[PDB]
Amino acid sequence: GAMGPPRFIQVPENMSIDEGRFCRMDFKVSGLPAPDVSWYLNGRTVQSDDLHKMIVSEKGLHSLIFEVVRASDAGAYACVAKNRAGEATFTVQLDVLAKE
Repeated sequence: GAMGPPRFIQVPENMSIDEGRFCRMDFKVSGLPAPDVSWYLNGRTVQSDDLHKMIVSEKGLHSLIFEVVRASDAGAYACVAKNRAGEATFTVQLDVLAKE
């Protein structure tokens, strides 16, 4: 039937995580058709990998995971969601608590 752009629903708060733990971020996302999504940190891009996993449910929930976080991963993360009808953009901070 009808379709439309991605929009805001819910974003995570500024996290603070002990060095070497598992952690995750979870962004609710609602647009039709299902948007393409890209990621950033401090003004440059972030690709996915085996420790930096990226998945999105058809139920409208995008997840961004850290298998083993390190002090160099700290900063302002962002992402952008795009479909044929429009664009939306989201931001969060990560304060990685070192153990030196």
